Amino acid sequence: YLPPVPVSKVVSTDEYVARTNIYYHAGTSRLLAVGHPYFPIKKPNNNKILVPKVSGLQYRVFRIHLPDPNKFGFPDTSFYNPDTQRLVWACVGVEVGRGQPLGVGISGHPLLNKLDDTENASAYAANAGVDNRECISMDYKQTQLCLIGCKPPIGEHWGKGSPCTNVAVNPGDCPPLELINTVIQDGDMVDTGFGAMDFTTLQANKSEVPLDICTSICKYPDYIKMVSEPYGDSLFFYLRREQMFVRHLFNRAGAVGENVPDDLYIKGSGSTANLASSNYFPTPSGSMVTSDAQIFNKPYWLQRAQGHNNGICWGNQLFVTVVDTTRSTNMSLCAAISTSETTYKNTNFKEYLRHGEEYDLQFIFQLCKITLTADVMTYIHSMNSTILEDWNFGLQPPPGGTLEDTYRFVTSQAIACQKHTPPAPKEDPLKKYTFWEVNLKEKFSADLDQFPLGRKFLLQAGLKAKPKF
Amino acid sequence: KVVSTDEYVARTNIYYHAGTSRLLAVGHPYFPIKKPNNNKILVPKVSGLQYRVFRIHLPDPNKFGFPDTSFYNPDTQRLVWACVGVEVGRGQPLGVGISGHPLLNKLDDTENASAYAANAGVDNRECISMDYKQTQLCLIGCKPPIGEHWGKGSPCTNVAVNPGDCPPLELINTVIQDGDMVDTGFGAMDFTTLQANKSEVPLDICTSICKYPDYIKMVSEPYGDSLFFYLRREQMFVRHLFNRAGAVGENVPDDLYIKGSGSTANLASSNYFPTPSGSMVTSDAQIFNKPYWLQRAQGHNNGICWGNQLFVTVVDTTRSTNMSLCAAISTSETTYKNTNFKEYLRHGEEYDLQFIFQLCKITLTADVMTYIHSMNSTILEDWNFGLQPPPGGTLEDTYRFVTSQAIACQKHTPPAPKEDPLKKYTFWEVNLKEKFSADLDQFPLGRKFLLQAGLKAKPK
Amino acid sequence: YLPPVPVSKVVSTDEYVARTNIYYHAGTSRLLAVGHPYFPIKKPNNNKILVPK
Repeated sequence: YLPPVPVSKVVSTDEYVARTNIYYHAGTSRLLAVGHPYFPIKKPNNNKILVPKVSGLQYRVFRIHLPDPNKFGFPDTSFYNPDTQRLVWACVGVEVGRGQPLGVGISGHPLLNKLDDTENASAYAANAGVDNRECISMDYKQTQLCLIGCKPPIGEHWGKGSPCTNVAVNPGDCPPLELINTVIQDGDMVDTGFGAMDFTTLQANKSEVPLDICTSICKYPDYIKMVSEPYGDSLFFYLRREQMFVRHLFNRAGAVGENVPDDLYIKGSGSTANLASSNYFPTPSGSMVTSDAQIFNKPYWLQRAQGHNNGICWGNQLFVTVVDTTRSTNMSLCAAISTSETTYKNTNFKEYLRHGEEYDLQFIFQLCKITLTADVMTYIHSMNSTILEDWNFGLQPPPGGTLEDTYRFVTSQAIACQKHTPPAPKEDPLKKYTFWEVNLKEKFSADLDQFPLGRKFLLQAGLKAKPKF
Repeated sequence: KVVSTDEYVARTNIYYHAGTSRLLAVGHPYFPIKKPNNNKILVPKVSGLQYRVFRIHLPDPNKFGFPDTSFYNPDTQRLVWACVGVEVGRGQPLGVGISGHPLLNKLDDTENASAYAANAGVDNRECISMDYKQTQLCLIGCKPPIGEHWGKGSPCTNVAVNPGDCPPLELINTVIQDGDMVDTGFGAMDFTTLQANKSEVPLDICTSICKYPDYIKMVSEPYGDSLFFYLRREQMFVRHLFNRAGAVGENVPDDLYIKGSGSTANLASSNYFPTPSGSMVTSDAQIFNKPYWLQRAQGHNNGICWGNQLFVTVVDTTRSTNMSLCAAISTSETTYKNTNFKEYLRHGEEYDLQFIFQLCKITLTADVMTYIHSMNSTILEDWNFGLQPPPGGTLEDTYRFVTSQAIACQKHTPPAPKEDPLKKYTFWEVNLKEKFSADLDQFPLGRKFLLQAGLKAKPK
Repeated sequence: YLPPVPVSKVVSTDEYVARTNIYYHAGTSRLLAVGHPYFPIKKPNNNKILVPK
């Protein structure tokens, strides 16, 4: 059993693609965002947000549009036929600026299910009352990551599905679990070390974790399935560093789901008449932060990636996703409602919390062309045909079929006839999925020398750009 | 006089690969679920602390005949895989579990006391949890893993043994399986056997025998095929210092010391146990999920593999975190009460494997027909040139039975589908057979090697 | 669009500059400073600083 030949066995893009002599760059001025860490702000009666909830622990999603090269002429355009061929951008090198002085922020919760210290106890604990929840906080696991590719990052999380039907679920049963892939959206939350899942559905208490994550589903990237892709065009590249260690050890307090079989221990008495809660959970503790482990503010250079794409960005479209813990510092300020009285009082001062956010992007690019034959056309048409649309061969145009001449009938609409609304803006299927946006379309330049970053590109390849006089 | 495999070995030029789907895995930290009256388990306790062991199931290469069969005689030789290469998927962000016991024998701290302790209530057991030795490992080779661990020795009849005496002492050396007990270094053994108390330890570690490799004897295989490879890494030390409280085994000679009185008359705990501290973690500490390689190994085996069959094992602390649920049997009431919340747990688990391989071809001489036959004959069992021409032509049909006069009534004989001898040993199993295929162009990884190869990538 | 040619070049200094054979050095003797960390010192009635912070 071979069994047959045709596969067709996806190939290295670098086969048919050709690299040009020309490079460009453009970059944003910069980006900044302000928001409150813990919850968003809205008018109490209204649903309209007064202030957006923002914190470092929110993921960042950057979508970047490029103008069509093939709209864009050249100083000398003769070197190719624009008819028989196309032009496509390629991404050689990338940078992430981050400017904040580095420092750690933090979160907590006013009410948290807890028993007491498990580390050292002179005597057995007390009786469980109602609601012993306390106000305690902790630091999240320190982390850095970066993500690059033309297809959105694929997330995964734990989640609840439908139990197979034999036993009718009664209230209080253990809901079965499901592993679920999904697209990644902005504002979503890093793991705290509690794992990607839905607290909202799976945690009823709503008090089991600090605020920020209670609402949403923390998610985490699966390199496997992602990297698994046949085209690899999800992500062609990435880096990561993170670390954690223990600090404290506590107990849940609540109704016991199940008791250990006795045979695993021996009956107590008196103080030991009853068994304390079995539960335990750690308190994650971030560590010493260093300037070194910083992965940013340093250039990157790509040639070969695990995927067959080499820096190809189809559809003038490009994705970057990055998350940092290091700048999480939260400044806190105070306003005085009364400036007169000279006796200090806790009454006079309201408190507010805001968090700074600092990004920048600068992207190298390379220029490339594509010859057309059928095998060509075929091969693409297999991969993603939508791509074709924005290109023009030729169209197909329709060997794939034609519209039957929509009915246009002259009516004031006051005639007894139906509505008609002139159609078709939508170019993005993913418009369902919101996230942070930037447009570059205008910013390109053809001379590296003028930019801080680029000259390194030169330096890496040397080669005086020819400023002689 | 064992020799390298590759003495006789005859290579191919040719390679295939497979990689799993992945690993779907989960389950409860502490103990498995079953109907209370019953022994029938609802749901497994699942832990990292359960030893992590997986094993290989593959087609005979000789099964596939070739577009070009030409190059060899199937008969005058055999045709035998080698492993070229290996990779594990390991995907979870890394995590912390942690534990201890709700009852514990302890007296108290050592370090800090302003005064000697008070009197001992009986059954003073307490609830504390701990961390662990911080560790990963990976284990690579074809013969069964076997852990060696303590035992209670054999009391000979010389000393008449007295109620409560010391069990004599042993190291036990015994086959490894999946889902077995990591140590924190509390001794490689079963207290459940070897500790009366049953109040001494983390529940989980109450269960069963801590186990740890024997390189040395696995080092000591004649062929070194249990594994030809592994890696081993960890970090830890102690956190705190705490006294047990229990009836005296034995006491200290006075000459070693001086005498107190009153308060000071009375014995300070000789029961002394530390409280460990497992450390911080880092990305860089990750050993996982990276191109994994050999050529030469300590053993004669190089990729020398049998039954189309191999054993795989690895362990990691790093991800040990679970997560629980707060189950509100009533959502109705809007005012808070601890009442309403049951709690459940499982530990979700994940992996994958992608591995590169070669085949090799083997002609036949006595050495061949013997040295391994010598070494082990089980493969030529699997081959047909083990011979055995038999006798035995004839018998008699007699029919029919149903006639109700009675000729002896008959045959029992499925009897021996049984082939895995060690089959009663029970542990994880992975059949791979038909996942193989040619080109790493298609296969997400070892084209890593193919670039590590290089070689021109071939046209279209 | 096509990008126009309305620009200069701003150039590496090493273009027009010329390096010589000669070198020199000088350095301070040393610097010394003393002060109070937490606040500056001044005469209570005056605004004139008694000690620099």
